[PDB]
Amino acid sequence: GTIDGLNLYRMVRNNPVTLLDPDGL
Amino acid sequence: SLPKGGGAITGMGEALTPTGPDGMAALSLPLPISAGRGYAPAFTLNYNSGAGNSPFGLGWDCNVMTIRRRTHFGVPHYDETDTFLGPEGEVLVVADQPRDESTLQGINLGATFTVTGYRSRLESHFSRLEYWQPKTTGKTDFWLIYSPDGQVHLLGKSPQARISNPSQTTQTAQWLLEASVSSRGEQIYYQYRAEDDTGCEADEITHHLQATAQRYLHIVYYGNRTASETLPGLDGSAPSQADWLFYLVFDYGERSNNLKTPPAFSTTGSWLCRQDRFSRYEYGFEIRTRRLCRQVLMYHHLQALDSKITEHNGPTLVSRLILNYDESAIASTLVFVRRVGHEQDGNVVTLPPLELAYQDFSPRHHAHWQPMDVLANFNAIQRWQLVDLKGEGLPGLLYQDKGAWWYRSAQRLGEIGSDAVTWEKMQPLSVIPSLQSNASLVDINGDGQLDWVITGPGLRGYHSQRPDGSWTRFTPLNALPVEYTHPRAQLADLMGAGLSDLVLIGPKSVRLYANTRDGFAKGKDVVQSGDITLPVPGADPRKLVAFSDVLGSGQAHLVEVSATKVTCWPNLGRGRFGQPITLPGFSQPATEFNPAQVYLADLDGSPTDLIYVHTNRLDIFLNKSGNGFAEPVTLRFPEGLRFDHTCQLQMADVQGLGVASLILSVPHMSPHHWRCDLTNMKPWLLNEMNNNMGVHHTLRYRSSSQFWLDEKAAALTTGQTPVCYLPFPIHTLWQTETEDEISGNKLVTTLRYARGAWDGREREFRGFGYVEQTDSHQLAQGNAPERTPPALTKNWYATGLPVIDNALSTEYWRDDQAFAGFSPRFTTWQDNKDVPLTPEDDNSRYWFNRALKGQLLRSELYGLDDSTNKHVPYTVTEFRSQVRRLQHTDSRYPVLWSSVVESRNYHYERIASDPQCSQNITLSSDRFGQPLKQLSVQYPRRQQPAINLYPDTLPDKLLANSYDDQQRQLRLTYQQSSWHHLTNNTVRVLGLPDSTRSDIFTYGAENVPAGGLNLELLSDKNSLIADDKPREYLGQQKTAYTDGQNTTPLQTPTRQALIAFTETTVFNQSTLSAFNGSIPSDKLSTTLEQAGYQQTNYLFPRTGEDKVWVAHHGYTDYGTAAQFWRPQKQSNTQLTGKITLIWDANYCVVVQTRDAAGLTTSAKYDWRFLTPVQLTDINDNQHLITLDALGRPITLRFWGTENGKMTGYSSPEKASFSPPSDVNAAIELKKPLPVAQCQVYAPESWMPVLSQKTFNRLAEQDWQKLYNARIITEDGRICTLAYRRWVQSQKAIPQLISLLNNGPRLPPHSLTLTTDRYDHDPEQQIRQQVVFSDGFGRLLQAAARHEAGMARQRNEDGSLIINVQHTENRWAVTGRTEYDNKGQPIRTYQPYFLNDWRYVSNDSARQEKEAYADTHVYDPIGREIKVITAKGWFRRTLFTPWFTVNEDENDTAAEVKKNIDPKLYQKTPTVSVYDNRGLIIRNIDFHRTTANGDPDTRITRHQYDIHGHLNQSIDPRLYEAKQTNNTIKPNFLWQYDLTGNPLCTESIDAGRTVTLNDIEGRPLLTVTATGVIQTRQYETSSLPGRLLSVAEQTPEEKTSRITERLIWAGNTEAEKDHNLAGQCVRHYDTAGVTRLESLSLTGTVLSQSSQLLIDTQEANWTGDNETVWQNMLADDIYTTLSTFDATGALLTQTDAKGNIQRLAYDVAGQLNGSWLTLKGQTEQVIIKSLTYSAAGQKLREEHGNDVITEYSYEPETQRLIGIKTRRPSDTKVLQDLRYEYDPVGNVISIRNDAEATRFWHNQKVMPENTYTYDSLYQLISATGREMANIGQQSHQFPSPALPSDNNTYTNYTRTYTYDRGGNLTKIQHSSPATQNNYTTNITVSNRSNRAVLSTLTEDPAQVDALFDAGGHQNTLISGQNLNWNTRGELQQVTLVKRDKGANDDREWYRYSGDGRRMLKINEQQASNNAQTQRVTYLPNLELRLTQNSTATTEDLQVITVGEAGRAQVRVLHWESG
Repeated sequence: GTIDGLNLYRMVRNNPVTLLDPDGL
Repeated sequence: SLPKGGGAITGMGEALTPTGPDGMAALSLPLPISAGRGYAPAFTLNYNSGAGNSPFGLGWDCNVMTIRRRTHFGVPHYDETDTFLGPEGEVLVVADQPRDESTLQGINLGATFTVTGYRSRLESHFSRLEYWQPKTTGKTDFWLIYSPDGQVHLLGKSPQARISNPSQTTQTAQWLLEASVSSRGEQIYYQYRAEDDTGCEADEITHHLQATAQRYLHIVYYGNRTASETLPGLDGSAPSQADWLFYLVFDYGERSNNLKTPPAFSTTGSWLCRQDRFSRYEYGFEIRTRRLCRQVLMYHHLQALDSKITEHNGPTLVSRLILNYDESAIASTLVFVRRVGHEQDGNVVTLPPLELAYQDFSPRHHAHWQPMDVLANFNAIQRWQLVDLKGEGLPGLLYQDKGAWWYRSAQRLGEIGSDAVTWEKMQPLSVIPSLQSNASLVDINGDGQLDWVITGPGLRGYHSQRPDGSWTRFTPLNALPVEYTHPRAQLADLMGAGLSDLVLIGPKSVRLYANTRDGFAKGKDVVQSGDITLPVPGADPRKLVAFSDVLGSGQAHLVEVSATKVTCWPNLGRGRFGQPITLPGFSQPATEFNPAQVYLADLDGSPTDLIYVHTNRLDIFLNKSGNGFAEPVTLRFPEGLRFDHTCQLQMADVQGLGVASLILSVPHMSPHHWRCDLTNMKPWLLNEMNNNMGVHHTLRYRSSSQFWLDEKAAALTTGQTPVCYLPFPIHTLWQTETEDEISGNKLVTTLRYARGAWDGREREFRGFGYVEQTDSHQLAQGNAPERTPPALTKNWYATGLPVIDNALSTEYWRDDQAFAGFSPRFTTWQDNKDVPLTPEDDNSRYWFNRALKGQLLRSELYGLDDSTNKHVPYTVTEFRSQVRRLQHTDSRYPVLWSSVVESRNYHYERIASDPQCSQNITLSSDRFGQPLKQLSVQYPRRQQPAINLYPDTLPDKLLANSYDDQQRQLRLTYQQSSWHHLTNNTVRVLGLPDSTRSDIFTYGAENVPAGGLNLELLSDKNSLIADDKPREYLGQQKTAYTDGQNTTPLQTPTRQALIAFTETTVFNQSTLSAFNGSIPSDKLSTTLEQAGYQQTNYLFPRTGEDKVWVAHHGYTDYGTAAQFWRPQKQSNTQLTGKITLIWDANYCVVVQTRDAAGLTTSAKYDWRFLTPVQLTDINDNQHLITLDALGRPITLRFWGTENGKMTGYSSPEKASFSPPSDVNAAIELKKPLPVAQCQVYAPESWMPVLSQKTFNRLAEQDWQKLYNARIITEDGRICTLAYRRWVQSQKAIPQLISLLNNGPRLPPHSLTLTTDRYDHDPEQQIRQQVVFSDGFGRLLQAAARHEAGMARQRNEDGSLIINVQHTENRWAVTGRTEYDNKGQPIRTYQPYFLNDWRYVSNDSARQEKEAYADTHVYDPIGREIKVITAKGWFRRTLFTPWFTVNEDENDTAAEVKKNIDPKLYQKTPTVSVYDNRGLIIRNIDFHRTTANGDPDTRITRHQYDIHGHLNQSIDPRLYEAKQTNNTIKPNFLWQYDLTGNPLCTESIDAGRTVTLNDIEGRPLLTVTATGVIQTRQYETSSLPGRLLSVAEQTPEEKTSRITERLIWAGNTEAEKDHNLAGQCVRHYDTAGVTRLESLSLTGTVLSQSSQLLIDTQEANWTGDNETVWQNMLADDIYTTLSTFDATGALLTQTDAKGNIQRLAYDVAGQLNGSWLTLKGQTEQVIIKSLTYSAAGQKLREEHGNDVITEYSYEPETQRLIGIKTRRPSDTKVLQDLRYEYDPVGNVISIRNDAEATRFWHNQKVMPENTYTYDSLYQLISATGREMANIGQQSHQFPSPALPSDNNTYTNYTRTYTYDRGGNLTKIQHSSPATQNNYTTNITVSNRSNRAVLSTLTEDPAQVDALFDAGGHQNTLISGQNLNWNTRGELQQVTLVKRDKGANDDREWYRYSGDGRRMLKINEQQASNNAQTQRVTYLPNLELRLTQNSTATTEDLQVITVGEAGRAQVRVLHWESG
């Protein structure tokens, strides 16, 4: 749900070099 | 159940009691009392600066619930006229009318008693009292108390439990409490102890006859073994020890007081007599107190609690509380408290003692004569008086000049706040004193009450036939027996014809001169009396007769002073005088004695003392508690002085400290007047404390009289005159210095009092009307210079006097927009409704306003900083009080109730224009005080002011963006309640909840009246809560009570008040509308009741409302009264089975719990503390812990069954382990250890411990002197407080100690060990952890030993060496934190490695500069406002009433002048806007890319409804699109039920999901966005209600399909052996079934299996036959079994094909090496060694390929800066990445110092990768390197660069563009060399966030067709369709569709229940090589299978070692192909 902002399709807060997503949650 | 290492023993934490109004100094100490069954005595050791002497010392008290006769008058008459005081100390009034009874609690009494009910006039607890008087004489009387919670207390039936006059047994003064009983049946019986002549010396015995009235608490019985509703001992019999389980014993020196032997319950010892023997003398008879409590012991009945053990000696001591004293003949004071516990082995363990210190009396090092330069003009040296006339607080100069009386009051001298006192100009005093006659009373300025008595020669009735000197003199009347107005008994005959003159000899001592006595002209030196006559004053001219309180009782006793003996006739009230008391110690020559040189004044402030004036000196005599005088203290007069009868010497309190001073007057010398102060600080007050854990307090007192001089001075700076209302000085607490001996931080608090009050009618102290608290912070050297401002709390209390309480509204902080001020509400109680009334007469006004006393009226919090808003308060609060009149039966007093009906709260946040106002109102309360109509009010935000007062460093128009329509709303939360109560003559249970109902009103901001809302506005007819105005339903609640027999709810509960269940509304008609379209109308009621919901009428209903849906919860079954009604069975809801509780024999604890499914939990306890010590769980595994004598876990063991075998930690019978007590030795304990954890406590480490060798260097008598003075305890400890005052006082120490100055001292620490495996030989080793604490119990640090490495070092003095050096013990220190005295962490240090475990002194590494530490700053509220990092950046927070500005490190990066674009991140802080409810409604962000472009406002809006749940949310881009179209659905619209369970989730991205929650909170029916319904099925009502199966059904499907099946393990023994009990053995998920074959002791999966379905079958598990399910599976069975260590870490794992991974662990529990053993092969090494950093991150790693990886971390920030991966075989750097960050942590730089590989022809340099971000921290630009032959980026995977291609790489550069909602919209790729620049576009929808590749469409309004209802993309790319599972899962992908319906190139997958992909199958339909890859995903195993339709082409196995993404190792294994 709304655990990672409101963009349900955004990837790692548009900061791919710094962050990462382990399980897709 | 018990601590697993996360807790410790509660820090004693004896914080000072606030005691706002009275201003005294208080303290609380808890006695070590076991709660037992739950009913225990409530006792506390209470210090109070106003308390006198007690059986515990001066200023101490241990109050017991008593009831006594009123001592306001002289003495009780013991007639009906006297009045009783309650336990609180309030006067009582008759309730109802008396009655005659003779039976009580089913026990025949013996007489016809007349019962009179009694209640207090001012009622707080609403308890009811009864007085039981026997009509027929011969029996005793007693009292009863009916508590509002059903308790009954018996007070004073047995003669041992009452205080009576030994002469007349009928006279009773205090009814001590005898017994008590609870509603359950618990009983408590107290047994007191009368006074004996044991131990006391003969002179005490002979002087004090009839000294048997005093009572001392001795033994307290509770925890009765048999249930009974009767008060124990109601017959008058002695308590039977067999009947009780717990004993609370107060020792007085009878038992042993040593640390070697434990005291026994049955003692034959001797009572001890104190030195400071004293008497009370207030009830008309001597109440001689001669004893002191030396110990408080708790004894447990072990033989009755546990039948397995027998008590030989008797009840066994469990907790010992030692009380040592500072015994002296003047007064005794408590200066030592220590908790002690004796072990079973005879050894004892001890907690650090508590040291207290009081002020001392030294009149030879503090007194020297000083002239009063003030009185230079004062020419009158012979006749004047230093007495306080008006009652200001300090004595003024009373004199007559030129034949006219004058008086000069006291006045401040110089700087305000200085104790210097001077006197003002003389004033007329128009009242002519010579008007009245001799020995008459005159008033002051015509005041109400007669104050003084005058005696003058020129007055009438004067006959002094033998005088030396005489003049008109005044005296205080209070210094005489109150019966002077009309004398009786001895006072009538002693005064006789009259009194000639009354002359003072002290502050309250008066010398008597009898008139010429007519009727007996001889006038002999004695007048007859009943007991050896009485003397006559003045007759014998060599003897002194005076009225002086030398006994310290409170009454003017008669004193006769002779040359060789003192004689005191005590006062007994009503002019009675007791037998003489010879007071020895004083004796002067019989020839030289003169009574004029005798003066009596209290100099120590403890009984009056004696001073004899000589010509050149004076001698003092300290009164030893009314039992004599000590040796004289010679004080030299001023040099060159000869005192004679012409001079004068007056004793008065010029300092106002309560102790007299020496005022000298000499005619011939200059200056004429002198002064000598014997003490500048009042003695015998607690001013210093230390708990020897690192905390040391310091109290400082200041007199209230000096405060009045300051309040008068400040009020003299203005043109007004203040009035004082405190006649006597009160030594109020002034400052409280709190010092931490570890952190050096001080916390000096300052208190300021003003507007003191005193009641002249009731002679009571009301309190101050203003208290000013100020708490400052002073930190040690080397700390940060950011000093936190000292807060300021201005509090106004109602004193009960209308003269002060009316004028207290001026000192307030004014506000033009404030709401209406509060005035008290006076109502009566008529017809069950508060009827307001205006006070009737001045007598009624006095009683009403008096009830308001002690109530806080206004509270303002100020921050005292240099900021511009320093004059503005943070929060402002004020309360309205109500006084309800209850009855008018008595003419003297009416009965009232004081309560706070209205409270108001302000949150200015130092912003006066825009406050946050809130207010709670109580509209009505019942007759017993319970509320009926409460109301919470959230006020609307004020209009935006024309003058912005917010700071100007905020972004652009942010203040204008802070305003929302939700803020401008008036919210009235109106709740109604009903209560049950049992009103009976023998039953009283109050405040029982019956039913509640909450509603909420919603009005516009224009409905607020000008002055605000009050109770009168709301009581009107048109008010906003009238019964006709609309409202919103919030819910309702009702409590059901059972009688214990049947579950049927009754109408009125019983005395036991058992709660059957709790009912809570969940649904109504309006909330149910969220099921339309998802649930029909007919099956809704059927499915709602199927879930368990029930219907019932509205509580407090209105017209047109019916049948809300409720849920009952909290079911409990209770036993019979013979079991104390303890619960037998409990249940959550009606869908789950009950749990059964099996209690012990005594019904104190639960020993066994049979769960719903029959699994049991057995508990074995320790009865010293009644806490579990050995538990048996569901799988019959034994968990065991052992405890110390104090209840602290010391060892941990467990054992049980794994795979059927019996393995575990060796039992205490298999292998016994002696727990070590030393910390250094337990570190040197090696393998093996049979315990899981070994705890070593060392809390007394802060006290120095001398070695036994230096103990031999110090002789016995030298130790005898130190052990005598309590400076050294019996063990090897030194008292910190006793040492410091022993170096200050008696400064020369007779022994040198080498441990005080620095030396080996450490804060309170504790060791913890942990084994990792069992006895059968492992790697083992010991995991050692050392935690450090402070005086407040906060973790200073924690140390953990590692295996080996290099590290800094610690010096032996406590300092840190920055040089790093190799050492054996790594001992990493983490969590290093420095706390102030309030708990807030001000410094946090990064982790590090140092040898040894000893603490590093704070001041050493404070400014070490190399040690990296963060700095925090806090506001007076406790919120963090500034955080300074190690690098120097600081993130900040700005708090406002309506928003909170959060600036990150880049936001404050501009203000660092003291990365790439500091101006870019300027003014971009996250701003969260709050409403009046305190909910986040807006989240404001600022977008900016260039250092010049002004930012974009990113506003995200969240709307909360009136119910308070998150209703709507809309992102910025849809908000912008909505401002042009209000018909756009927001990003999220949630519907909830009344409780808050989300029912409907309406999202434009992921569709609409509807879910029906169960009553236990379980997912019953879930409807997805596509339309599929998911129904879940649970176990029957008689089971834990776990899940059984899950059924799903699409709209296309007609019958459901069971996709998941659950099969839970039984209770059979065969399943306990594999530890399977309570677990799901077989789980039939959609992919396949996972079976649980075995479990470990720690619960980890030993052995499990998995079996997959066939590809041509869907997961549908119909029927209840388990065999048809096994027909759909595959023959391949994948079983993964593994083994674990004791700490739940994986050692070995076996895959499905037989490969094993071995994982060894280090001493720190971190993996230090990995191994891999292929099947049929040898064990080859994967990870050789593994070293880690301080913070636990990986540091260096060497693999089996012999290639080493080096990690580098930023020591300031613990961030990864570099990765070096070199291979030492050829010394070639394969990869050297080096990262660089910005202050937030975004990756901006990635350089590579490694030379490129051989694949790249003619390439040696690797270009740098750099990145830029916007303020929103989205990746804007990136410069990477791409190989030349990549072409355009597509889903197609590129081709590798083979070494023969001579391939090259070229730099590229991408720039990204982002939607305002976060969607990526464009990628501008550009490579300058390869000339292949392309652009990738993403079309985003107009109404959602669904965005696809531009090639699919460029139309926004067409994208929503490319997505399903659930939000899944139905088409990946042109020609590739994606089908999806019923669980939002990617079912199948079609790669290349082939025509004519043929089978195509497709891929499809299969996942488990938790979503993990277990299967992947790809298909190719090529004509040449039709191949189908099949991959099966298993734990650390991949099964890749490629098959042609001809034969099997390839069989591959992939083995994974480690987790993915963290240096995982892959091993490909081929069977074929």
